[PDB]
Amino acid sequence: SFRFCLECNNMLYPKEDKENQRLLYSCRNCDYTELAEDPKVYRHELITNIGETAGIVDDIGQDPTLPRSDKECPECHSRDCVFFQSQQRRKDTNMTLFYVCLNCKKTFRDE
Amino acid sequence: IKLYGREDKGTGRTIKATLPYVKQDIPIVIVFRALGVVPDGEILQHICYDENDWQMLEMLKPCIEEGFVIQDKEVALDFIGRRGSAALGIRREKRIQYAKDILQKELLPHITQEEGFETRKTFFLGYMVNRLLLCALERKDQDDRDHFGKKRLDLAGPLLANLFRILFRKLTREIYRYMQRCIETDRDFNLNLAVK
Amino acid sequence: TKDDFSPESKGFVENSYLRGLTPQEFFFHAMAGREGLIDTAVKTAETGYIQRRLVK
Amino acid sequence: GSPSEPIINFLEEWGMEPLEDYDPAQHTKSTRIFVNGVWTGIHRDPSMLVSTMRDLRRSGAISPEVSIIRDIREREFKIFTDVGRVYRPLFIVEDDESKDNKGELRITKEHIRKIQQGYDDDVYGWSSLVTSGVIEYVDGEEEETIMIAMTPEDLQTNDTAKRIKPEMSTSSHHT
Amino acid sequence: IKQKLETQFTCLFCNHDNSVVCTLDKKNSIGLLECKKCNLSFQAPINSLSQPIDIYSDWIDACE
Amino acid sequence: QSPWLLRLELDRARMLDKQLTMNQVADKISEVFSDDLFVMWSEDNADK
Amino acid sequence: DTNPRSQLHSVERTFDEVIDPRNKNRLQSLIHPRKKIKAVKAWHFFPDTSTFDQVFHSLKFVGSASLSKDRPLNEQLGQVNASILTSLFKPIEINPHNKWISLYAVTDKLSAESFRKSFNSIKDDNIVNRHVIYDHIKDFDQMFRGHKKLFEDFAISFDDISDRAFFVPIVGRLELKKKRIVPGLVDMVNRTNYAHIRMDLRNPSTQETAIRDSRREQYDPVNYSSI
Amino acid sequence: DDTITTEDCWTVISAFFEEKGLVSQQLDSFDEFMETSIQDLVWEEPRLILDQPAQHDNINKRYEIRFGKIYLSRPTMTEADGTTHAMFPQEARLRNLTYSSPVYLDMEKSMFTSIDGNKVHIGKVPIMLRSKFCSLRTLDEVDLYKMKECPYDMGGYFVIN
Amino acid sequence: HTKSVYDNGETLDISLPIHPKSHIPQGKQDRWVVKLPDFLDINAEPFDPRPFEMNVKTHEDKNQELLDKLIAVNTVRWRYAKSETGGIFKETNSQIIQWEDGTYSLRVGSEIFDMFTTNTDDNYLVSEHNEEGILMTESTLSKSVKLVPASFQSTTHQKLAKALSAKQKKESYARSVVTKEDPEERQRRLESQENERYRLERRRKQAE
Ligand SMILES: [Zn+2]
Ligand SMILES: [Zn+2]
Ligand SMILES: [Zn+2]
Repeated sequence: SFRFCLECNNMLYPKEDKENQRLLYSCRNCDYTELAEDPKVYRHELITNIGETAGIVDDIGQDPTLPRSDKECPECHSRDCVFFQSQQRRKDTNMTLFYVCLNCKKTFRDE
Repeated sequence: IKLYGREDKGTGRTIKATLPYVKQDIPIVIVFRALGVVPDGEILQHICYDENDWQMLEMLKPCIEEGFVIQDKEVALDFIGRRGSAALGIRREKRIQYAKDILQKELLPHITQEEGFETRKTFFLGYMVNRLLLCALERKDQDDRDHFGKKRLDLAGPLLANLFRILFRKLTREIYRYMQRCIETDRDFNLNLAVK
Repeated sequence: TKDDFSPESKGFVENSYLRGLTPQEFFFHAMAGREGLIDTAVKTAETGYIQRRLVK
Repeated sequence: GSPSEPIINFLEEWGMEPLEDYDPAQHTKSTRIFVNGVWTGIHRDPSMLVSTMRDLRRSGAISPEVSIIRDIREREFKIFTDVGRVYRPLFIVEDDESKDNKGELRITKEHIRKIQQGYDDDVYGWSSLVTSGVIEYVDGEEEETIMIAMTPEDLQTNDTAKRIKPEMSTSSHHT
Repeated sequence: IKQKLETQFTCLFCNHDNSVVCTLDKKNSIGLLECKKCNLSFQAPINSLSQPIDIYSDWIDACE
Repeated sequence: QSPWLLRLELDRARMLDKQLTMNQVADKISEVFSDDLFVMWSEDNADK
Repeated sequence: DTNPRSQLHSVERTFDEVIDPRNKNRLQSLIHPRKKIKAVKAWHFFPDTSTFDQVFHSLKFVGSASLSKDRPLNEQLGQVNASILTSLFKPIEINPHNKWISLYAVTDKLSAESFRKSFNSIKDDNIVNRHVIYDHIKDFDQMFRGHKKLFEDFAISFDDISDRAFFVPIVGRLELKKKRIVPGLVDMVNRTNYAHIRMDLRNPSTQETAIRDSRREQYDPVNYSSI
Repeated sequence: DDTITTEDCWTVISAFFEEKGLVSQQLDSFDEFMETSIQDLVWEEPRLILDQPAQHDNINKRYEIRFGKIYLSRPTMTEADGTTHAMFPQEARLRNLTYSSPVYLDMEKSMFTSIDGNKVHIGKVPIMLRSKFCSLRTLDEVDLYKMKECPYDMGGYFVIN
Repeated sequence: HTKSVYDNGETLDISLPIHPKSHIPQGKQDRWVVKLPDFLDINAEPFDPRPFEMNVKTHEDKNQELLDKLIAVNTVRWRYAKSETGGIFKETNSQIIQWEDGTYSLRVGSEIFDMFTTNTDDNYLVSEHNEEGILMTESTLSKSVKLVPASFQSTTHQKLAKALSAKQKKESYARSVVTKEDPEERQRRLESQENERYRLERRRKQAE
């Protein structure tokens, strides 16, 4: 998540003040500049796990084509649950199941 | 809407859109500003729907960096018009009008054709870019080409309609040519002779 | 149902020809037979070209 | 092929809100709505909308060949009135939980005897079956989102000659 | 690196066609249009996405 | 020297599987970049 | 029931079956057809007589032009703020191609509060000369969409003491977006708008009031027809 | 109620085939094309406009012709001698004719002038057999034998030459 | 620091005429913008039974007539009601009902239409002053409200469904006709006449 100029709406780029030795975010079409809070200017993940469990919707229990199991919900302890494998579909994706209850909709595994 | 740049190749992964009656590909930020959405925050709102998805944001960063040169609607329209494969030497005002013509019409015609109705086109461009990035990030399988629910069958109706449209356009052109030829005499043509 | 890796859900015909095939097994077996027909009708031309080049 | 104007009118009447009233930050959970491939609006309660559209199609108000698809995973609700889509008829199983007839075929012997007679008891043919909500057409894209039984015997839970039915033990229960 | 390209544009002073050559220097961000017959030189700034059509349009606007 | 810090985290599991040493990686980087980059590496007993 | 007599009879039947808001028992008798839930409170639905002469437009900010998004603007104008509730808009068009909107507001909270109280309490014929000065804040690009039908949109206002609900027509919708002024046109920009605007409150003239009454005579002729 | 058996499924399928038939898609598509598609194809470009600023006294004359309704007829045969009569598919097959019907279009001509037309025949469209515009859609069972047409014939094809 | 562009200080001494309001909002200057459905109409004019009865229109098209009947019976109206004490009062046929869940519904006669509210920010209502070319704000439009029929069994919904279902059933553009002669006869006879007058014109021009 990156921020934008509050008066120009354009993207703010990181900058360093030579005299102050501080990190700043400065727009390019305007003189607006704001102090940087975090030092993590850039991050790149070679191996990532996002998109595995993020694929959750509140009304996934209304799908009739999804199998229904009897795994115990940690939160609601309901007798009815719906499970599915990982939404991320890379060639080396694990086959672990994600179980969703009909009340709390918490995603969990059998591991 | 092509996504240039291979894995760890081609420097930035720029996105260039292809428009009808335009000779060269155009970066997506430029066409977005051409439709009339100049700030970058609004463009990101149009494309993405989850600010926490930093992966698609970092994929979009090179496109914004490339398109940063253009910062106004009229200049973007002029850039689109310059490559519009029209007559050479067209004036700037006529170039902008030609760009407006080629942007309102012939660009996603199935959505709309009337004026002041281009927000939907911007939203559909956002949807297309979202789908392209989503498949590029391997989050979804590429659309199946053999999926029989995405096919259509042309029965006698559509086939005869296409053929009749062609033949009727030919007949209309013949009537037009005969009218031009026969007005020179300034005669009251029966209009039953113009048709063939 | 979605995400079903059971043998009968991915094309294992449990029955025999004498016993008869259920509709799902019938469709899967038809898919396999179509693949066989296509493979024959396609490889024949490639093999013919190869043999002609060898003879020449 | 059918005109899409009645579909848009029904969608607007039943709470769909157009694109100019849409902000991605605000409606972070709303469902998009496509009609013949164009994004026309958004909706916040897609379940009641799809139920209403399906009931309207079954009652004959909408043309029975109109395709109504809900993609819950992708948060989309697509509608097709295009020309050239291959469909096929299917029986309809009463899937309403609140109904006593849950999990049973809607068609009964009364419909069969009406068909055999040829008239209703205050012409009764195939179209009457389709518009009375016991049979409906589905195309190749709507089939992605339905669960079909092979035979009416499948709707309820040692011979060397008869064939073997699938066990289907992966699912504790089916709807 | 200066890039010299022959273009099919029309000079507005000599009226000879196919006698226009576009010289753009990306290092200094400049583009020069020279008439092979009139020997007139037109200079205009260029950007990273500039093309000979851009400099030609700039020359047309400057002419009018 | 520049204030810009460039760091990267190595997967301990695969690093052990490939039977590699942090010193070896640092030496390879130093050899390919001479003295143009100052490099520090965490010990093998670090959590990451 | 295509008979005109049947339609008229349906009209009077609908008129006669209006539930008295004070009747608690009859209100509780009414039940939602689907929710099966009793009614709590009711309001009469009436049009507004004093406001039909005026023209109402729904004004909205699109995208980054949101006042909430503009943090320095909100801080300057106050974090409902009476300054927003008393803002002025000035549409100026140099040419068909070039158009924008000018926004003005009262920076002082006390002056804005006094002006808002005076404006919202106009029920008598004595208005104090409130020479309020409005300061320019920002300019936005504008687009307009018109309603084909008169009452395509209507805004509903409530009045609990009278148990009524007054609705007013909406003529069109105006959208505003943030506009970055070109550096080459600031010379003409400084000659277009103004740093301040002074508003003086005066009682409406007799002729203008008569014109407005004549305009309103289309809706309500019992209390406004000329004699 | 009572359970539904396989025989009831076959009763339903029999009802389906009693209403639809086996070539219903061809006939339905052709009926849709003839009923509405031709008119819309014509109205896609409903105006031909010519203008002329005559100075030969500035007289700007605009000559515009508009396309109106589409009129269709039953297939008809016009002999060499001149007589015209209704045509049935068997005669077309035997005589190597084409089973087609004339199409008539209304053209309205306007002469706009500022100083500053009936059913014309445009062609013959072949008719799909047993469709709504075929002569065999009527005629019941008995007359189908007098016309030397097989009652088992299902239509859905054209007769060209 | 984006310096203020305008520093001339020029000021206009414009005075606006304002009229007293028949009502004043209490506690909040909030209003709800509501889109008008096709099956619901607003009749601001006072109800006049005699012109209404004398102006009822009958059409051959059943769908159009049914739609007009539905919109007329569902139209919001008002009329002057003579009080039993001799006074005159404004009487309306429309009411707003709030249920126990807090939802709101628009009621016309026995018909009930639910309201779906979506919160909208930075949306305000203004008053247009065309003679002075300035816009004066009125209040804030906090929520956008959609009107939805309560249930399937509602008569309005059933009438709408009937009208829309039978509207798309009628589709027949081409009109049949009977050909009595050769369709090509006009062309050939007119070509013969044109060739005849061509020959006559050529002879005249050669003799002229
Ligand atoms: Zn900026
Ligand atoms: Zn639970
Ligand atoms: Zn020259």
